[PDB]
Parts: sequence; structure tokens; C-alpha cells
Amino acid sequence: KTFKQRRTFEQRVEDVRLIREQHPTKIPVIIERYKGEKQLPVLDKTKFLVPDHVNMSELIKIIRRRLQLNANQAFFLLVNGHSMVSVSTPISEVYESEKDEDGFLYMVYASQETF
Ligand SMILES: CC(=O)Nc1cccc(NC(N)=O)c1
Ligand SMILES: [Cl-]
Repeated sequence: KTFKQRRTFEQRVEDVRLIREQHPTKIPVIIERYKGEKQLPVLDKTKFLVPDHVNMSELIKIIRRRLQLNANQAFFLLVNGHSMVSVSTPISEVYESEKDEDGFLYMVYASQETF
């Protein structure tokens, strides 16, 4: 059902290596809806190539637009399984510290802070 369940560790590593070769300025991001989530819709895809200069605040705005949310729908994003300490960090810096061993950066979204 989840990305890590659909693709082998070998397959995920090789896909991150191809993104380094073909899209060297992009961060490879996996974005999934929390398995408990009732309110927010599912995304149209799972794997996102994010420009490495955007900060987490801008990436939250990007995901809100992709989900076509309105002003008063709540949205919380986990990175590497936990809350973001800051939304001001460039995603290139977030990637270096929070990347998975497969080389993806894993994010999960919910309408509650309580995941
Ligand atoms: C055994 C082997 O190929 N290793 C390796 C390690 C890091 C990066 C890459 N290539 C890449 N396109 O990111 C390949
Ligand atoms: Cl690129």
C-alpha cells in the first residue's frame, strides 16, 4: 500500500540515483497521506521532484495548492517521521539531515497535529 511496500530497497536506491543523474538540482520527495486521515484528499502522485532552494514553508504552500485546499482546512506535515523544528530551512539542508537511507525524503500529512 505505502511507497516502501510497493518498491524494494534496491529499487528505491536506484530511482534516487537516476533523479541525481537526470534532475541534479531536485530533491526526491515521497509525500503520503496519514493512514488515519478522514478529511484531506489523497494526492495525484507520490514522488515529487522539489527545487532544492525552496524552504519548508513554501513546500507546505505548494502541497496545499496541489490538494486544492481552502483557507480554513488544517494541514500538518511530518518529515522523516517527526514535526519540523523550523519551516524556514532550505529543503537542500533538510534533505542532508532528514533523508532516508534509500535517499528519499519521506513526508506524511494530516489535518490533526495528533498523527
Ligand atoms: C555502486 C554504485 O553505483 N554506487 C553509487 C553511489 C552513489 C551514487 C551513485 N550514482 C548516482 N547516480 O547517484 C552510485
Ligand atoms: Cl535539475
